[PDB]
Amino acid sequence: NQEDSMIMNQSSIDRGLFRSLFFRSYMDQEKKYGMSITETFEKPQRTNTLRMKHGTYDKLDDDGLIAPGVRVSGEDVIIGKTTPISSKRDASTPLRSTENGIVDQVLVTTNQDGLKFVKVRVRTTKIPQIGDKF
Amino acid sequence: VGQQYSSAPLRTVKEVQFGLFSPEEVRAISVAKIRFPETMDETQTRAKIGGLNDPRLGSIDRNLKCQTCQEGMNECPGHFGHIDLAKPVFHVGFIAKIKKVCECVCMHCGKLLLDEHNELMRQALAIKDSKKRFAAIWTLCKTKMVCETDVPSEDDPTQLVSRGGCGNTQPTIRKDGLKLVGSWKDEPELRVLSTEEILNIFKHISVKDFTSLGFNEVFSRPEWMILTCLPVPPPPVRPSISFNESQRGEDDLTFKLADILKANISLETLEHNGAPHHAIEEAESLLQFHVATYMDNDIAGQPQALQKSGRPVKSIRARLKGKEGRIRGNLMGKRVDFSARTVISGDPNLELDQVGVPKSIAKTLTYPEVVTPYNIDRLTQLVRNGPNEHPGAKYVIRDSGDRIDLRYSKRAGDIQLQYGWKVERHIMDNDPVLFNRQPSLHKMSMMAHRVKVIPYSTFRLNLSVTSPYNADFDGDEMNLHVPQSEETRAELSQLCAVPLQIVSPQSNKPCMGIVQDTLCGIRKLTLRDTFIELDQVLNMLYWVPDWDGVIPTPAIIKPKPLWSGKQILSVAIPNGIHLQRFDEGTTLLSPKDNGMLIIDGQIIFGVVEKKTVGSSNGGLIHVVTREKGPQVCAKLFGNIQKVVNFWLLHNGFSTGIGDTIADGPTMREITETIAEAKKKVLDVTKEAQANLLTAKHGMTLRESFEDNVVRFLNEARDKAGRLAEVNLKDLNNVKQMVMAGSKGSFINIAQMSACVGQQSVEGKRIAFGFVDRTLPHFSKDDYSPESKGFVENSYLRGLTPQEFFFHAMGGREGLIDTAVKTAETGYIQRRLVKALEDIMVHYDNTTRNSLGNVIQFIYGEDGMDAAHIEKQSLDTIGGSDAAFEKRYRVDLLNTDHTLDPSLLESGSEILGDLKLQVLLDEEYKQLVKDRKFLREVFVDGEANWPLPVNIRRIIQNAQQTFHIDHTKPSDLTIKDIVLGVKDLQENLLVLRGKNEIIQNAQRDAVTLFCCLLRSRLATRRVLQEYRLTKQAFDWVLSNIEAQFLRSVVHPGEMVGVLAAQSIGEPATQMTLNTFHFAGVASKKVTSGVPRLKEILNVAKNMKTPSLTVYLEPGHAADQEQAKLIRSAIEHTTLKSVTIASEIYYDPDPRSTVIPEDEEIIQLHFSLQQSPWLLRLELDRAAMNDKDLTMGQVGERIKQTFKNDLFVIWSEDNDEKLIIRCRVVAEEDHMLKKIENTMLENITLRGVENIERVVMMKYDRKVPSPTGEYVKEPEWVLETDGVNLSEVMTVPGIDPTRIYTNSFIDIMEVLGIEAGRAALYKEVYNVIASDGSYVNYRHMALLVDVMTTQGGLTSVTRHGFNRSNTGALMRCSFEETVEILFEAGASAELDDCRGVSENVILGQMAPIGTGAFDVMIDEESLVKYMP
Amino acid sequence: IFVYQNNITPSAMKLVPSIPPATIETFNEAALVVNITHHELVPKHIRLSSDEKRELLKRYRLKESQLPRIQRADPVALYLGLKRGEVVKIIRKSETSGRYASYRICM
Amino acid sequence: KAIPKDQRATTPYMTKYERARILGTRALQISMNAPVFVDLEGETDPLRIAMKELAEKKIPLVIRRYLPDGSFEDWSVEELIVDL
Ligand SMILES: [Mg+2]
Ligand SMILES: [Zn+2]
Ligand SMILES: [Zn+2]
Repeated sequence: NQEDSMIMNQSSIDRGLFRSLFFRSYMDQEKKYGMSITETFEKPQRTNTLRMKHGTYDKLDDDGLIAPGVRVSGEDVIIGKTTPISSKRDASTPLRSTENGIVDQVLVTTNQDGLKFVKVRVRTTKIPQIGDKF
Repeated sequence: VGQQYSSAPLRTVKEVQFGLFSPEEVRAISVAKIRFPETMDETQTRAKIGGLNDPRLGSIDRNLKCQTCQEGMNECPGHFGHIDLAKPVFHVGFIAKIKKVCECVCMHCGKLLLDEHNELMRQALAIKDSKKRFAAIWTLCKTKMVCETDVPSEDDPTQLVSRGGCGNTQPTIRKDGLKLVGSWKDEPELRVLSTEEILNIFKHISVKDFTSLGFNEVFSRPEWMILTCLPVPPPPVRPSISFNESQRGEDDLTFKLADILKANISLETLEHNGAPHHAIEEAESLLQFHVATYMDNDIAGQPQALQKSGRPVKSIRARLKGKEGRIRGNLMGKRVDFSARTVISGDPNLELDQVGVPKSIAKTLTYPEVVTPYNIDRLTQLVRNGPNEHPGAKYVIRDSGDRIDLRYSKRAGDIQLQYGWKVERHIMDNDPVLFNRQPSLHKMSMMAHRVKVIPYSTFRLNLSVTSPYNADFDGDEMNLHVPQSEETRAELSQLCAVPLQIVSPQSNKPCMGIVQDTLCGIRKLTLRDTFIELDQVLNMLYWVPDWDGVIPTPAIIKPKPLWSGKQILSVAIPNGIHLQRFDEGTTLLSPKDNGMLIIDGQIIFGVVEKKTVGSSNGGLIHVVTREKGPQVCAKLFGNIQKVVNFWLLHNGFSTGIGDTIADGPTMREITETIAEAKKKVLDVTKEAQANLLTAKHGMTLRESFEDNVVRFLNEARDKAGRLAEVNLKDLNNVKQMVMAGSKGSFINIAQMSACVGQQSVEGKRIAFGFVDRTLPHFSKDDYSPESKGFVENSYLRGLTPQEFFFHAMGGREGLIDTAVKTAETGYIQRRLVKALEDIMVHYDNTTRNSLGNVIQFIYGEDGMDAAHIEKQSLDTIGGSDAAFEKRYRVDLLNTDHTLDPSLLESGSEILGDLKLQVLLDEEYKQLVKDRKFLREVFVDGEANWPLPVNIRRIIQNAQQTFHIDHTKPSDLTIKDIVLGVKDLQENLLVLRGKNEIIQNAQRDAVTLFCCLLRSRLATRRVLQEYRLTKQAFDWVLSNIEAQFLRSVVHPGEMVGVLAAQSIGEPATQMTLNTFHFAGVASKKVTSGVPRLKEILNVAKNMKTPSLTVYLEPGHAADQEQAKLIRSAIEHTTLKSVTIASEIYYDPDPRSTVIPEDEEIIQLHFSLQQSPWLLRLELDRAAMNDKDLTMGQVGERIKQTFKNDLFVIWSEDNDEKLIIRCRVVAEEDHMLKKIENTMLENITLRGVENIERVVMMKYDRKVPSPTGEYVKEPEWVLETDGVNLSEVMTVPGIDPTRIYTNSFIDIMEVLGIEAGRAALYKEVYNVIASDGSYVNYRHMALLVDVMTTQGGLTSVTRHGFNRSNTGALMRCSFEETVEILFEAGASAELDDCRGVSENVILGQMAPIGTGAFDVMIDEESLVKYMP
Repeated sequence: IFVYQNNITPSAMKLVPSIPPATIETFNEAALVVNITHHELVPKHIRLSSDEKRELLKRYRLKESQLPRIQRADPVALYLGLKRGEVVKIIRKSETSGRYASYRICM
Repeated sequence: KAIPKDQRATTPYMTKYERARILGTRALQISMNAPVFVDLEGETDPLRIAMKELAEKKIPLVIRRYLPDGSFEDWSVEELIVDL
């Protein structure tokens, strides 16, 4: 407990003491180009480009997003997106390299210009651990 | 590094030859014709045009191609391409010189403007230093503005000799934008100087003319400051950024070039087509602009050359410019691999040198080990273990130079290691690491540690190593770097290891203590009242890892056998330890259990706490470290800690409100003690509202009022508390933490349980922001305490609205002079450091810098290492001539002055020997000659000084190490003592040389020491004081010869930096803009950081320029004698003594229309002019303060204008002193010019500049006739303006003890060497007001650095960073690009001897470890085999 | 050695360096009024024969320039009238070690 | 410039920086699979081995001490007195 640092009874830590929730939330849109060329929310794989990510796309559905229940972790993908360039370059968005948790709520909406808009929210639970500040 | 072997030989950089690119080379080097401005698209086709970036240069697309050079991307430094400009240009940075040069040479024939003929010239043409031999030649030619055809030779000024022809007038020149314009004269002729011409001229400048001017025939001709062929830097310099394919994002630089190229073409095309003569120079400027704005973009010629979107642009220069840029941002500090960082915490279970790393990291950081028979087994083991199990690895590497990703690679589990292979493995317990906390300004901010892999994600360290890092566990992130070679980890192990750091050089004392629990507890455990029974006594014993496994016989046995806290704790203290203390009432039976005795490692008596076990000098640690070894020490903390901590865990310790509530009566007793202090104020309140208050030297009545009130309330707090402090029983936790000193001061007690106190802002208690009052809850003009900000309640009762509010204003203060202090602090800290980098003790024991220049011919003037020094006393100095004799005097020829045989063995058979009284006396006449020497040095009388070899202890050991008895007599021949102590000094060699010069400097660096030596090893001392025996003695001599020899300094120690650090460290903690004097204006003096700024800066206009002057010998206590001189110095002007000036209309010089004036006139006529009178009444009171007499006054006025203005004046007896006078075509007007000329240019008595001056009664200490040192006070005057030169030549002062805090002057007057003395003296103080010690040597070094050179070289861009030091080194401070420019300009050459020089070339810098080379003696390599 | 009172004509002074070997110096009166060299802070300097120097160097492996310098116009440099080259041996008192040799060339 | 074994002037002792580099330098070499002139009483750590190679002063090295002016003095680890 010496010099500004305490001893916290673990037992109570377990009984729920100081447990916190933590929600983050990525977001992407289907950029458009007046000369008709649109990005898209699909689950690609090889097919010319090769330019993808190391992450495991296998957690995505077919619309390019993940669904609640899922349990994301390392650099897994969270959003599938492709840009037609002159044709498979990724624009998908991985879960922040250092985090990990459970998706919690997603949502697709339209963005004025009639673009597809998504907002993925991955929730995690953090428990009073040693390095933690109080 | 860079992979792939190359026949090429491998060498290091030795010199750095800065030069300038001759167009011819630019082309030569170039590989790209670089014609087109476009990037690629061969009409869209992806690749690169043989135009810009790669018409052969480096490449992109991961393609070998680079003119076959292949090697591609990584392993290929681009190549330079060129780009022929259509018309020559200026070099943004060189415009400066290109100009000045012209000013130094006339056009047309282009030649110097001052040959050997003009004399003032010669004197320049000799100064060897192309840097000044220039700004000199220029100062002499900016004036000549005609190319003289003939000048008088060395003979008759009648005969004219010719040199170079054409006198075509030279034009003066001015800088407009990026062009040069000059005028010719009769109504000027303004024409622009075409670059095409300037160039020409330069081209025509002579060889000897180059050189004469700061230039070089080979590397940098001036003709090359004008760009003709532009070198085009390759890709790696201006790399793009690809977003896969079809998406390219190029670099700014690539763009400018483009524009430069564009601009260029559009220009050329204009000289081969319809060339509208002067419509071209309209685009020639565009080139110049770009070609200029490309290298620099932060000019005075406003146009920022923005790039669409408002983006400024990144000028090449912009890249090197300090902090966050090339030189200071990538080279002097890099980000690095094999680094870690997390939150830290305390582990009362680790050793001092250890650092608990969490596994997570261990598994991520790798130490590349080499496969060797010693390891193969254990190594392969890891490899197999994979990179996920802890004790494992994560890469293996073969001789073929190729990585094996143990986390993949099919043959993961396979693999048979090989002799010569390497295995990047996981960091394992006990690997040496470089732990550290920022910010780093201390050697002790980065210490090596023993790794110790552990669970959970926080770096773990030992409490007692908290302060060196100065860290708390409030979420403090620390770093960590992992060594990489075997030699590297050795530099951390044998040098930067925590235990090796226990004694701090910048305070010659321990820098690591014992805190909180451990400390607060080791005391509770010590008390006599603390007894421990069996069961526990054991567990403790056990806890101590070195316990000889011998249950120690119980202090008590009688009915129940017990052990004393002291007893077992003692088990933690090794054997051979000896420590004597004596606090206050201490008497080898210390009733209060004060002080402390520790013998053969056993606490004999006395309560252990801070003083004994803290970072104090002669503390337990200091000893052990010096007596047993760094090792033994570190290992000591542990034990204590473990033992203690454990006992505490079970005795328990707390804190609570109960510790802040004091005895009911002591509360009232305080209340009234406060009230009484209110009236003692109220009294002085009306007694000042009734004008009955003595102004007091305290200046200003009001100012003098406060100083009494404040002083009255404070006096009450401190004391109101002194009540609670003594009423808080010896069982009050708070007090206990205080006693043990673990935490808390008695103040903290007051402010909690007695009374907070009076708040403050700049000194003056709470002011009147609220028009004549504090808070709108107050009645105007209320000066009572409860309104000027006095918090009467204790933190326990709790402030009131008002109290609370003021209190705030009060605290919130620090939080500010911390927001600003922090801003300047940093800068100081760096400069010092950047100034003394290169300073290290060389092998001759000199102390030089990167050049060779000495700066101490002996580090600290004594060649001792700060680590080995303490406050020992010089017994010889202090004391009366009476006692001194009763101590060191031995007379073998005298019943009453000979060594009583009960001491020496051969005592009685001595009394008389005349051959010994020759020595016995040689000794005395010496301790004597000494006494005098010292008093001529340490005038103050001060006897305690920092000196290597603690001899007080060395003997205390010699004492109980031979169990000497104070009963039986010695056995030493008196020849033994004296003749030995004499041989001892013969061996305390500090320098070694085989010649005189040196062997003489030796005797010097040794002096101050021996005196202590002889002071201690006095024949009368040695026997009657400490009963030493031949043995003991001969021992004591042995250690000293060593402990000394070890105390020396090691030829390597980068002291420069050390010094630096040690001043900035404390510099940083200095308070800011405080002034404790404020509240007594006029006695205001500059102190603190702003002052220190003032110094290092070598500022002229100092805020406080005072200068203290002492009287002449005798004339001392002569009170009156004082003013007598005051008025003989303090500048006095008529204006100071006048009370008015009036112009009257009196036409009758034989009667004044004024009554009161009659009597006067009548007198000056018994014993032409003008009718306009000017009458000056004077102040009587002002004619005594500074003695004066009407006569004198006017008398002066008269000899001021002389024969042309009639003057008169009353007599010293008239109730009204006066001065009438008239002039002698507008009389009024002229009789007003003489109205001023009479007030401000007229002096009376005194010296100019020196306004106010005052008297003070200082307490000087001086040689009593009897010998003792005594306080013989003296009066002295302190100026308040300064003009030494003359206040010195005044009678009555001792122009030997005069002193101006403005060393800047004391240098001009008295002479450099004394200057230094002042300098150092001033500095010492700045730092010493915080009560911050800093071993002489450091400040000493700093000071010495500033001086040397010639006078006062400041610690700033304008100073030390201009010296004869090589480029890059200076390049690394404030002026970076600028510097470099004027480097390759004057063909600089770099030694590459200065740290920075190397750190920039990534080479091993000559520093400690690098202060020498190592070698293999094949001949000694043979004899090493059986 | 010439001791003027209020000043010398700039027409005059420019005649000193016109008769070598012999050398001339110039001091104002108000200057010599007090001997600075007697000042608490100023410690005794000393001239060194063109041999005691060719030695000092040799024995310290010093290059003329690496030596601490004193201003030609330095009060004490004048009081002992040094020349571009002569070296002085500043010997002061030290709280580290009673005495402390030191030197200074003359620029 | 070169200095005779005589006319020697420097410290007769070993600068910690000297030792530490030697020690390091040696150990490095040892682990470089270099000949070890002492009986490894069962030591497997190049440093530890070097430290022994040193306390028996059987380390084939010569420290060349350079002087401000360029000349140097060569000292062998056999000679150099290791106190510390
Ligand atoms: Mg903090
Ligand atoms: Zn290439
Ligand atoms: Zn000319």
